[PDB]
Amino acid sequence: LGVLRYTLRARGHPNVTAGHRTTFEVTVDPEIGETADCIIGVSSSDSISTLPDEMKRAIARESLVRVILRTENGYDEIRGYGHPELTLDHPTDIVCRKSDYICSRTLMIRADKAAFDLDENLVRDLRKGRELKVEIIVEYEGHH
Repeated sequence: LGVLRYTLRARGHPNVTAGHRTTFEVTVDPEIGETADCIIGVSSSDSISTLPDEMKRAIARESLVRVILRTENGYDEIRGYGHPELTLDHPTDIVCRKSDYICSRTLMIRADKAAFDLDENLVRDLRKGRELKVEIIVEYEGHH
C-alpha cells in the first residue's frame, strides 16, 4: 500500500448552501448561481485535471480516497473510494459522490457524506466567503 496527499485551495461564496444530498463540489469558477446547492468552494487552485499525475493514477484503480475540508472555524472528513474508470479530466470541477455514478469530474464514489452532511461551522465560514483548504488522501495498492 502507498499513501499520497495533496492540498488545494478554494474559497466560500455567499450563495453556498451545501444542501445537495448525494454530492459536494469544488470549482475553479469564481462565481456560482443561487441553485448550485452542491458547490462548497469556488476559485479553486485546482480542477480535477490539474491534480498530480501520480495521484490521478493512484485514484483510478480497483483505492481509498479521503477528503478533509477545513476553514478557520470548520472541519469535516469524507471517506470514499476510487474506481478504475475515473478519468479525472474535467477542466474546472472536482466532485465527490455517494453513488457509483462516474463522470470526468468525479474524484470519489460511494462517499459517506454529501454537501448535506457537512459541518455547520464549515458551511457558516463558506457562506461568509472565507478560505477553504481541501486535502485529498489516497491509499492504494501499487500494482493494478
